[PDB]
Amino acid sequence: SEITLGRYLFERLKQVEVQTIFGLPGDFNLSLLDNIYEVPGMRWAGNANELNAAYAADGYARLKGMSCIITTFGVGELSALNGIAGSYAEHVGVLHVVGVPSVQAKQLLLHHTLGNGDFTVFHRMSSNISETTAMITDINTAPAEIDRCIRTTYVSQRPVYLGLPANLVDLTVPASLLDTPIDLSLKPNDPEAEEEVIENVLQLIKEAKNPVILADACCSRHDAKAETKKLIDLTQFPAFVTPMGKGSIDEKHPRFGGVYVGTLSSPAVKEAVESADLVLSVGALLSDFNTGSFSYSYKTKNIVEFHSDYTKIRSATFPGVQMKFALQKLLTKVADAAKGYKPVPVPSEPEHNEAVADSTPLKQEWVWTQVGEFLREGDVVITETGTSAFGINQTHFPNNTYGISQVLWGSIGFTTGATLGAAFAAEEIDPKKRVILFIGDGSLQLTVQEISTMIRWGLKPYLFVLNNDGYTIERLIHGETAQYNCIQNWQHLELLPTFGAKDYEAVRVSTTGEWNKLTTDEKFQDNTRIRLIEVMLPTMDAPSNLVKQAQLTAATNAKN
Amino acid sequence: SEITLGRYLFERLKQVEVQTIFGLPGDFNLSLLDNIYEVPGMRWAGNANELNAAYAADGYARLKGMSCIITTFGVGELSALNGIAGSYAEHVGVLHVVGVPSVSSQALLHHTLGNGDFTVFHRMSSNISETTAMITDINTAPAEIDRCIRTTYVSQRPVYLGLPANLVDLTVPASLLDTPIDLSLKPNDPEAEEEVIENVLQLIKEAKNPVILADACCSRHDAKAETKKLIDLTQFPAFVTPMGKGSIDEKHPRFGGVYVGTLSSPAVKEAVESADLVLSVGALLSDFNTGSFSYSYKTKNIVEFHSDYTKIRSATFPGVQMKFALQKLLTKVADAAKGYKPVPVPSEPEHNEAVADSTPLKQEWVWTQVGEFLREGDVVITETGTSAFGINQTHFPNNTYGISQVLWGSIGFTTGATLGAAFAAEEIDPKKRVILFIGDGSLQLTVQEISTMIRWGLKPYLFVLNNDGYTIERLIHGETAQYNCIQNWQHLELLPTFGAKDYEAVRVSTTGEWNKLTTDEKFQDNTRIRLIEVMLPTMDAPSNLVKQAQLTAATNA
Ligand SMILES: Cc1ncc(C[n+]2csc(CCOP(=O)(O)OP(=O)(O)O)c2C)c(N)n1
Ligand SMILES: Cc1ncc(C[n+]2csc(CCOP(=O)(O)OP(=O)(O)O)c2C)c(N)n1
Ligand SMILES: [Mg+2]
Ligand SMILES: [Mg+2]
Repeated sequence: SEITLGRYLFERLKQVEVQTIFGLPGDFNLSLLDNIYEVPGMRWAGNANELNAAYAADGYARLKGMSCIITTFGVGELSALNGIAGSYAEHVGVLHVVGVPSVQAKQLLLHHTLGNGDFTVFHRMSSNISETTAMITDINTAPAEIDRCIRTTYVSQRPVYLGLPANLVDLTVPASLLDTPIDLSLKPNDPEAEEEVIENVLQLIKEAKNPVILADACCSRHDAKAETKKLIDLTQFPAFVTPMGKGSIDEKHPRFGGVYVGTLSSPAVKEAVESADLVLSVGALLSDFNTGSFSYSYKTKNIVEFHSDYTKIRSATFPGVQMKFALQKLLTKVADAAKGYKPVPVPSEPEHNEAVADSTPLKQEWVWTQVGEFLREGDVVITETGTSAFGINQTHFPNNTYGISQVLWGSIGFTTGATLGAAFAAEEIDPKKRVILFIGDGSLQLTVQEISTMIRWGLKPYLFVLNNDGYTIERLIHGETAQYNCIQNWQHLELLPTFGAKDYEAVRVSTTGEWNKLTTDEKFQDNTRIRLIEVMLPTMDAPSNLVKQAQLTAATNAKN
Repeated sequence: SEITLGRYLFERLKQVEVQTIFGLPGDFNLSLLDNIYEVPGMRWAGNANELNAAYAADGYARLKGMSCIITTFGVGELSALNGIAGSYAEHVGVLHVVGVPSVSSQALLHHTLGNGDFTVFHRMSSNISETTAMITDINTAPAEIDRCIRTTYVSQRPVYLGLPANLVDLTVPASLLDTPIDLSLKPNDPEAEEEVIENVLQLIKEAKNPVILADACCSRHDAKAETKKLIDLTQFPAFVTPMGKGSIDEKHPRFGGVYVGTLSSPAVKEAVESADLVLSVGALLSDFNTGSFSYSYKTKNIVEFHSDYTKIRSATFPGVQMKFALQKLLTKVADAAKGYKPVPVPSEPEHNEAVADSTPLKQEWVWTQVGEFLREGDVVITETGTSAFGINQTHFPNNTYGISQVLWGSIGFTTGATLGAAFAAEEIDPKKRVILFIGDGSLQLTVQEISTMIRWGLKPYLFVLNNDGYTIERLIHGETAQYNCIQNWQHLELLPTFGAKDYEAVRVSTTGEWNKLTTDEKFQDNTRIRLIEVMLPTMDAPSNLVKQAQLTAATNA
């Protein structure tokens, strides 16, 4: 009893909960894609381009655990690379399958049209932004090679490149291979290295007078949210998230003290974290840097970083000591270690805006607080590079909120595709889960067509478009009135019906009363159709600590 | 007297006729961009994404001879890579300038892979560049900039120039701008050239059925007049590849149409495949396979004039340059071809038989009818899909500039190329029309670049072929597969949705409707941007594609 290697791919992807496939068809993947329609519960998104496809795969992988995008040799694969790179940078498990010319390599050479002298060139380009690669050449090893690529994607949480020649996808393999699951479990830690790490961490905890816990980008990605909650529970140490970590600590926890954004933190959060004599960083990735926007660092060097891959203690690096296992062992002994601790109180924010007149023009500082009233448990909140990403750091999340904000890679446009991916993933998880996008008017332009694919599948995101007449975040750094910071004015309300939407809402809000009227309405709160909310904001308006920091950078002689 | 390195770049660009700069701003290019406004006459396109900006730079370079796209470190530059690779594949001179971190911050996490390797993106682009520079020394920088510009224009392939943010604000003597960049070619080694010429002349002497074939680099490397003289003096049949269409002015009695290898017409296929010598001008590749056709010749007796070298049968003559070598050949070639006896060459109908105005539009009808609309000086842009194949049957007036990316074949390219070509055209002559045929499927990939056309008040004709999906793909495999289907868009609403105030958007479904629009005197003048949505059956295509589809249906039975 045999199945094609093509069918085998998708049956595997199904076993690991990948149901939606991203990409575009082309010369070398059409017979491959035919298998999707024969695998119960698999679908093909039908993306509007390959870059967006990759962004969407990234968004889907963030919620579901991994994802698969399929492109074609040359034109499709090169179009996806920025998506793939951002997934690599932010540790998101994206399987990138590339249909290539059939396997004296006459067919590859006739089809290979770059006119360089090398048909491996695209593979070699992808290698730079891939955990591993594979180019399948042999039917007899192909099943194992695909299993390895899927396992690696999942376990390492980084992109994997899989080249599938057209002629191999049609060859058959025994169906019975599917009856043995892909091993998705992490390799155990080294008992001796782990034990050393744990002993040192316990000793540092015993010795600290003002320890804090800092959840970062990989806390949730590597399945350590529970472990982290437990760490806060057993220690009672003040707990904070970085902007990439937001949602990884349920924010109603009594010990949750807010988001640490460096010099952009509230004064109290800044003092709370920067006064710490020990930092336990869980899922660390965002570890210390500089940007023309914000200066993230000024703490102690007494840090313990549980990275997914290794652990760092002050200066020492214990390679191969993995976060989740290392945390679990630490939990068996951490209550004792922290037994000597008197609970320093945590920073708090005002929970609501002050009441103002309904006529009041919308401003960002007000908006970001007010979003807190609309959010609910189970929401997915996506924020684009630009003022949105900075603004969301002040917003109060309910319990069980999944944040997506691409703080490290910072590719504007990402979020329209990420919204698509997340919405597919969220519908598979719970049809009641809402996906809420905040995207700038500038960023929207780069990837706007992926709205079309949301309509195509009857997906129901809230698309809050922030209309401030261009690239405000860039205006604040340089060229406040430069033509390169301006954009063509689009009719945002007309986007949905221009892409064929029949069942949608498109509304513009310019005031506090308008915002409230829309967002407190019970019908709007139900995820019943796709909606675009156009939010009219002043061009130089931005979250306050950002504005203050912009005035700082501009005053100082410190530079690049 | 001193100017910034940034200002120097843009002044050097102005001297080589680059007036519009493509790209998107970002973290390490903002101070660079400031310089644009300091240089009289230069402008920043303001593109809607970096992929489209690369597609636009490519269209711009095709018309003006070279272009410049500027992107930001990591996120900008990697978005543009498919645009660059296409310009590499088809020999288009695109300068990709990337604003990078200063050479003393590196010495950031935002937009890097997390490894501290700040060279990974430059190394990625080196694979699809003629050459690269990463500038680190203010003292050598003007020379490195000139080198990159020269190699871009001379080699007609992309060049990658990395510019650290600290370097752009540093100063260089303005006096350097007073000596031009040298863009000239050295003459050929006379020995090698004499050898190529005598060998080609013998081949002509001995050939019974020789043909001329002009490909893309005939135009790119400025061999059009030499190629015309070749046809005049020899009276040999003369064809173009799809990539080279427009390279031979089609009103020449010896022009026999377009050779598309296995997808050529019966008559063209036979005229080329029975040749006992092919004189190829500007071949990109004389051998390649597409998802749609096979391209090759029957004879081993192939002469290839390339920009960089010459090939005769299996022998290569490195450094024997097309233009100089063709000029030398023409002095002797009438004598070599003295015996040749002409004959009619193949042709396609110039006109359609009159039919009823209610006649629904079909592809075969439309591609011939386009010939009635075109005029001398037009730029005619066709997307990968049915359009690229149908245009091959359209008669081009003299001096028609075709853009059709048949070799790289990346759908979506033409939306950007149309922007780039429309800027370049406006710089050449505001009255030169830019005419695009793009499928509904390809439009989706790069649609937002319509916004940038509107922004600059550019006035292209955008013919959108609505056949409800990916028809070329349907004909190959998966006729009714969901992956060949697309979300249906309201094309007539694209222009106003992207902020167009002065535009037309019209839908044509019949022969009569087509004719009322295109014969309208006012329509024929490029007074405003236009979208024309052309309604076509789902499985309709030019008859070569239809024939191929029935061929593999009656077969595989
Ligand atoms: C692909 C890509 N191109 C360019 C940039 C540089 N960039 C960062 S923010 C930004 C402007 C964002 O504008 P908008 O979405 O309108 O945000 P806001 O006005 O709310 O700041 C740009 C161009 C980038 N990060 N990624
Ligand atoms: C960037 C890219 N992605 C995918 C492909 C594969 N491809 C070739 S033609 C085609 C369909 C084009 O459809 P459309 O523009 O509507 O043209 P039609 O054939 O219907 O006239 C596709 C998906 C490609 N060539 N380039
Ligand atoms: Mg904006
Ligand atoms: Mg189509």
